[PDB]
Amino acid sequence: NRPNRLIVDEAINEDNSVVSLSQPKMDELQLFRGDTVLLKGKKRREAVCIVLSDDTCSDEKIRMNRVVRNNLRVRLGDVISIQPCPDVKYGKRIHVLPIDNLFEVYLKPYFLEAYRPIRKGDIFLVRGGMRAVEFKVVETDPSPYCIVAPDTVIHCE
Amino acid sequence: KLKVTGAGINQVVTLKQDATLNDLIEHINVDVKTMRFGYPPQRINLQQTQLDELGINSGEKITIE
Repeated sequence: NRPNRLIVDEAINEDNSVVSLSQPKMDELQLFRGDTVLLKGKKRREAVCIVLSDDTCSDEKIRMNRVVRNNLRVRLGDVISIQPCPDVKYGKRIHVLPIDNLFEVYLKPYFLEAYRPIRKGDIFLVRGGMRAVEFKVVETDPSPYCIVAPDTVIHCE
Repeated sequence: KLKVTGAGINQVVTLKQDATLNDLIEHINVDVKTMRFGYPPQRINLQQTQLDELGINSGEKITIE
């Protein structure tokens, strides 16, 4: 019942960088479509995402895909805080490590023209080629998050 | 109501329901080089049309550089 604490719900959109709220809930929070928001889950787990409206989503719920839920260590049904993320800067450089060539196939199409927000310690899944591939963000500059821009250097192990 | 962020400014901006790109640039008291907006994100280079035309609506966020 605190307007900014929302119940974790399933995503329709499988975009890793997006969470969705009902337009009445966004109105109540003075949040704008496309704004960067800061989310908080377990234990100091945090995530930065772009907020979209969804007129099928219940005012009290937040649509967030598996990738974001795992970064927040939450499960469907858990409760989350959303607040605006005041200023995330464009990235100069990020360092990512694949888990078990990656730039051309996966990372570059993933980031190109998307302006995705990213946080140190994120694990993220990229589709392309034969299999999907998960990467971890080891570090970002500025730390601990930034917007991946076209001129952001990508260092991949 | 549009929220507007980048080029050292962060401000909600209110304007005509029918309003036009020019009037938007004028309300922003800053040299604006680019605008980015919507989902998937589209890009505009400002180096004319009714905001309505491109898809911009009320309660939406514009990022400028």
